[PDB]
Amino acid sequence: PLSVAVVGAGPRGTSVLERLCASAPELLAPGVRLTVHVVDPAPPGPGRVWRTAQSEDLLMNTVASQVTLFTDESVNCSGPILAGPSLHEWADGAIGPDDYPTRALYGRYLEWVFARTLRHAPPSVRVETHRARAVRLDDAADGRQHLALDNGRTLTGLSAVVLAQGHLPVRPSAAVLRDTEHADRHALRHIPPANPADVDLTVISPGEPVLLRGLGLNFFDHMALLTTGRGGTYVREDGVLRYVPSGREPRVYAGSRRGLPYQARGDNAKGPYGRHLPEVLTPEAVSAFRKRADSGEAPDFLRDIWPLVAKEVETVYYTALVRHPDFAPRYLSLPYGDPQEAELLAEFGVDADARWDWERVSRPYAQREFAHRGEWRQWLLGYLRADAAEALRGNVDGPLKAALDVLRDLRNELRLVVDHRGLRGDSRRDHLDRWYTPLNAFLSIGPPRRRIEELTALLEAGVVEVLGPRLEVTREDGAWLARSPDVPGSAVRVTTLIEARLPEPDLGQTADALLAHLRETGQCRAHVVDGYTTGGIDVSARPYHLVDREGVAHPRRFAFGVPTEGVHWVTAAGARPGVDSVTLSDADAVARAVLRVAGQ
Ligand SMILES: Cc1cc2nc3c(=O)[nH]c(=O)nc-3n(C[C@H](O)[C@H](O)[C@H](O)COP(=O)(O)OP(=O)(O)OC[C@H]3O[C@@H](n4cnc5c(N)ncnc54)[C@H](O)[C@@H]3O)c2cc1C
Ligand SMILES: NC(=O)c1ccc[n+]([C@@H]2O[C@H](COP(=O)([O-])OP(=O)(O)OC[C@H]3O[C@@H](n4cnc5c(N)ncnc54)[C@H](OP(=O)(O)O)[C@@H]3O)[C@@H](O)[C@H]2O)c1
Ligand SMILES: N[C@@H](CC(=O)O)C(=O)O
Ligand SMILES: N[C@@H](CC(=O)O)C(=O)O
Ligand SMILES: O=C(O)CC[N+](=O)[O-]
Repeated sequence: PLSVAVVGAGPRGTSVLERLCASAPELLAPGVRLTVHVVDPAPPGPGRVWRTAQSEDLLMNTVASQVTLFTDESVNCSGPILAGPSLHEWADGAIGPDDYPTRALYGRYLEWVFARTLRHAPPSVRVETHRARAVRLDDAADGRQHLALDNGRTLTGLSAVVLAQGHLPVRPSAAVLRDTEHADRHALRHIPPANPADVDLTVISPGEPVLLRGLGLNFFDHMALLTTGRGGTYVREDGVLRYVPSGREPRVYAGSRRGLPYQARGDNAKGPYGRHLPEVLTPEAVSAFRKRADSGEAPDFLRDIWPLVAKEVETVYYTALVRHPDFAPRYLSLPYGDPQEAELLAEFGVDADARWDWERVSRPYAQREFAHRGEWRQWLLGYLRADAAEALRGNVDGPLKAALDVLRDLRNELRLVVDHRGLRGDSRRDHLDRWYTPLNAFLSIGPPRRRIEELTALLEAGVVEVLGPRLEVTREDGAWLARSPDVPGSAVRVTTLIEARLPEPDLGQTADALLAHLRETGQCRAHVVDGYTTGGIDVSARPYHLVDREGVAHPRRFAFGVPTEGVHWVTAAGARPGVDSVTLSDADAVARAVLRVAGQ
């Protein structure tokens, strides 16, 4: 009887299984039975990231109304549209549409979507689940696939295998190994990169000096786990938050290279489905870029794409600032950086001090010097208060946060420009991966406003200190020494060093046994763009056949999501409703390819 396997039962594997069930009546012949084997060491639907047994202190970064695992009539795919509830609709008044759910609540939605998919399965499809890791994949003698699980079971005779493996562990860097050894010699705690939900922070004591190395979304999780996760609470008075200490908190120090907590997301005013529709990086502009990459002269990100992104953002900022119907048609007719930009702005009442400045938004401390810790702290509090107040105006009427939310909305169009070798390799390396991607995350993949208002109260209470720009950490007898070379008096000896970031996708350093096996035996390879090696596993165009060391696309193997980062840009994002989600149309295309390779 026919069999297939899905490796990974997080959102992407669950979505493949829902799309398999949707198309199986059209693409399997009458009377044919298909067994789908679903393999995850975590209960299926939520997988490891969204498991319901995690701490309720940890939040999503997406509003509840924009979280779904179901296709909708906007989605351009070949399988049938099967409407279901968003997290907000399913949650039955437990959460507001513009509020941020707990990660455990998304888990409970995902466990229910999985149980519902088994209830709605057509009679041609039997699902079998396996609480296990897959550790080897091989060709059988007839060309069907063998999948070996770490519980000693082997699945044989498979017509197809889908790898939906998401956020995988990585072997520690040389720096992470030196710091782990230093912790062993001096009885310290070193916590390497990980989902904050997976780390044991109960080993940190009250009053202990702790460095969070990182100021991004992992930082905001550890900030919550070491405060409200230890009996801390907040109270609001005259608009303004105050932190109420439990006495169990450590002394929290934090820093990074840029030295700033990530920007607050503007409060959502676009509803469940609202997206900035591009007027500079248009589908017409994107088609022309894809035509040049196709004919072998790929665009340069900095020369050719960045000026369109910059114009897109600046136009939205100025349009929200000027609020006159005639302004934007006149501004959009001007080329990016033309001298008439400045003169048109002056004519609509915009002074030189309200003008966009990419250098200031990137490093807003760089005009000034800091004489001691105290001057850094007062500057930083002023900066975070202004950030929270811009975010309260929302992502439609607030000019700054409307403009930075363009960067979140444009990801669809940037993916179509840069994915599948749409850039030259040297531009991919030096412009996208080393400059745009980290700036973009700082500006547009930051926390809810509430997290910036909490951090500000923690800074006022002295429970958190941010050390300052260009964080330096050195190993000493009995501690690490952390300082900012831009903030005199910032030096502090800590006894816990937390690397507050996730492992990035890296096939070359993977700690997954299955991909290490495929890499050693020449059955997968790193995606390469003109001599630049990315961290991504190489796949064909949709429906994403796995490509072997010699460049051969496998007919029975497909890989989908985070492990393809390099082929694809910003894979670490769920489906949104009403916007022709590529995550949903990719799941549908992968499911239909699996059913066609089985259904011969
Ligand atoms: C901490 C964190 C917070 C996030 N917050 C948000 C957010 O707020 N909003 C948002 O849109 N996105 C968020 N994301 C992005 C995330 O990438 C997606 O939401 C989504 O989880 C990706 O789904 P996936 O199935 O590709 O990967 P994952 O959710 O990582 O699921 C992969 C699954 O595959 C399993 N697996 C891997 N290897 C094997 C193997 N060899 N055998 C068997 N099973 C295997 C794992 O156990 C895991 O269950 C977040 C990610 C993380 C890590
Ligand atoms: N709340 C949530 O839902 C949540 C929680 C956690 C994770 N996530 C998901 O996971 C993704 C990654 O989160 P993240 O916190 O890893 O990344 P992130 O949000 O981009 O923050 C990474 C931080 O680490 C610093 N940094 C990065 N690489 C470093 C390195 N090699 N050495 C030292 N410092 C380094 C960066 O600051 P500099 O930039 O100056 O170095 C930055 O402060 C998010 O984008 C999101 O998709 C979401
Ligand atoms: N339209 C086909 C595949 C394709 O040719 O794109 C499908 O039915 O899935
Ligand atoms: N995944 C996209 C939206 C979509 O599903 O196309 C995002 O980055 O938020
Ligand atoms: O420069 C920016 O990014 C914002 C414009 N401003 O003057 O606030």
